Amino acid sequence: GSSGSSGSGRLFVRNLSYTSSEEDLEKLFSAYGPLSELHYPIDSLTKKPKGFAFVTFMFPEHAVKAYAEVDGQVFQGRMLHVLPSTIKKEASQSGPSSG
Repeated sequence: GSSGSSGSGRLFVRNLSYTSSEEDLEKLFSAYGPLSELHYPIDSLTKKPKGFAFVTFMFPEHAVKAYAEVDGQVFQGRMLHVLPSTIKKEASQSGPSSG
C-alpha cells in the first residue's frame, strides 16, 4: 500500500441524517480543514436530503485525515460513510503546485 497521490480532495459521503443542515456539515468537515465546495442535495418536494452529500477539500492531506476519521463516525444517530472518489472526467486540464 502507498500513502497516496495529490490531485483532488473530493470524497463521496453518504448516510446523512435528515436532521442535519447544510451548515451542520460545513462545520463537521471544516474542522479537518478548509472546504473547497459543498454539495447538499435536497428534494424539492419534501425539502429534505436523500442522506448523501459530496465534500470537496482544498488540500488532499486533509481529505485523507477526514477519510480516516470520518469514515466510521456517528452524527445525529447516523453512521457517516466516506469513500475515495476521483474526478472520472477530463475536466481538470492539469494540477500545478505553487509554493
